[PDB]
Order: sequence, then structure tokens, then C-alpha cells
Amino acid sequence: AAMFSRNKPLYMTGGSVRTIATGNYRDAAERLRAMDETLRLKPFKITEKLDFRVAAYAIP
Amino acid sequence: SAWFINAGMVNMPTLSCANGYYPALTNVNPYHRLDTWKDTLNHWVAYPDM
Amino acid sequence: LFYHSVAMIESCYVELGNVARVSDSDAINKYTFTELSVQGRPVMNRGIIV
Repeated sequence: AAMFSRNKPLYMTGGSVRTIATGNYRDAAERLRAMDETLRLKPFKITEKLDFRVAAYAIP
Repeated sequence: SAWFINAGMVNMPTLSCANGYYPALTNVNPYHRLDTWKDTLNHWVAYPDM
Repeated sequence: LFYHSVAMIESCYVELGNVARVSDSDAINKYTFTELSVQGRPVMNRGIIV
């Protein structure tokens, strides 16, 4: 596919166009974002290593 | 020396951003394709001369 | 409330002590310790969330 304007190439820019279906939006309505809107803050256990001057946090 | 006679063109993208207007769109749970998406900055900030 | 207040500020200022002593080149660092912990949808990571 090629397009020309003013004897110069006209290039298509922006995002990738998809084939929007009725189901693609109403599955997110079926989902509703059913994650109970409750601010659950999870902790980080500090872990000490050779230097000790600098700190390092782990996930569990 | 034939490579470096004619000036090569550097394609700089147009500067646009709409985070300042709508700060609701940027929150604590961001979308990323790769899980190693913060490695390049973490590398530069540690070792700039690399 | 006096006892609940001192309990909260003592908990915060102790942890900000050993958060200030981590290098930026790391997973959970100075800038990105709030985002990974929070599992909700607040407007902006400020105030009581931090």
C-alpha cells in the first residue's frame, strides 16, 4: 500500500487500528473491574548483605 | 571518507504529552509489554560512562 | 489519639531512615516503593497511601 500528495509520499501515523466488535467492550462490563475497591497495601522485608551501608528490599 | 561527505539526517519524533492535563490516566498500576522495562534507566543512572 | 499519632510518625520516620540508604539502580527504590505495594485504584499516590 502506497499514497502520494503534492508529488511526495504521504505516510500513515498513529496507533494500530483494530476490528472493534460489540463483545470486546461488554466483556469489560462482564469483568466490571470486580476487584473490590479496597486499598490493600503489601509489605517489603529489608534484606542485609556484605556492604550494609546501602539497603536492599525483597518482595516477600 | 566517501561515507561522511553528505550530512546524514537524524529523525527526531514530535514532542507531545497529555499527563499534566489528565493525571487520572497515570496511576500506581501501569501497563507494560516486557517485565524488563526499567532496566535501561537503572543501568544509565548507575554507570553513565558505559 | 496522642498515642496513635506518635505510633504512626515513629513507624514512618524509622522506615524513611533505611529507605534513604538504597541506590536508585534497584527494583524497589526511593521513587517506586509505593506503586508495587498499593493493590487498589487511588487518584494519586499521596497523603495517607504513602
